[PDB]
Amino acid sequence: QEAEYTLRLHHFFPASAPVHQEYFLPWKEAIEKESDGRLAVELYPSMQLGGTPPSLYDQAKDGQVDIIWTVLGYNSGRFPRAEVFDLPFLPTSGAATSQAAHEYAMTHMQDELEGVYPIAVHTHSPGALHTKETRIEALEDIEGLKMRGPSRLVNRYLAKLGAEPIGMPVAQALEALSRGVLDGTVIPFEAITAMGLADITTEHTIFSGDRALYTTMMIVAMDQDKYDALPEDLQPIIDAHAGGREAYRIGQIMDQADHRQILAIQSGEQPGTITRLGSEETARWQAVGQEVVDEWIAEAEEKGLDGQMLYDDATRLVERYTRAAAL
Ligand SMILES: [Mg+2]
Repeated sequence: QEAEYTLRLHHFFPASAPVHQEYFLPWKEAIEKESDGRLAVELYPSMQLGGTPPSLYDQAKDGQVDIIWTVLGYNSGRFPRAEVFDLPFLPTSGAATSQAAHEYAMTHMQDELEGVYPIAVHTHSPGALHTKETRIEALEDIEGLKMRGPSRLVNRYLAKLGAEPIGMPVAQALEALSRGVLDGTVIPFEAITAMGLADITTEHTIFSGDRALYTTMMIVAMDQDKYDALPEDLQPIIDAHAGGREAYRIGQIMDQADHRQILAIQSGEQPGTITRLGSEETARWQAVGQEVVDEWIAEAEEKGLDGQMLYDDATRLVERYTRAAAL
């Protein structure tokens, strides 16, 4: 059939992005086929419909476009309950942490996400430590390093570890590293390569055990008004391709992409070194992490949020979905 509704999906990443190739393309297919063509989905990567990434959330909410994919934290401070997912050593895999974020958001973020229909609230694959020169084999080795963290809480963690955290827009990264304003940065492996950093930051440190350094919360968000305008027999087609199992899948795609990057470095296909810290060393980093958690909880309480309850629920959910997947 001819399209009754055309859903324009807008995001910042290139069409070659794993999520675009492996999630949005099949999402588009399923929506179109299951609606018998009544729903068309048009994909616009690389900000091809205009603006910059901090404007995406409002582009969907305001109905300029129908669906967006974005980082909540691009509007820093806008989603204060979501920030719990930025804490050090909270996440496990992108897949399981994603499923946990979705459920957390459905429980706690109904007002924070008012006006969007959440196709998937998820996280990216957990990040790692990337430096030009310093092989980080112990906590002591990060002391004094100029490191760009990708969130407030990761920068706070960096400062507790004794690094000097430096805030700047993401586009300034490659160049601040090359200019020597920065020693390194904290981001996933897929982001290192896509940013043109794979030959600049050739030392990479990851950790032992069933928790990883950090992630942040992302969303595939539809204008609630557009969802509400769809007929009763088409809304369920969207519902069938929305929710926590979609979030899991997005996270898993991002996990697979980061794993391929690690394999490439380990094989020699890409240059550099991957250092994994042992268990006991990793515990020292987690102990510092716990200080950031405790500070976040206190600050949240001071502002009227039940921070302890939220942290406890985020961590409960991460454990739930990690265990379910391991089985
Ligand atoms: Mg709206």
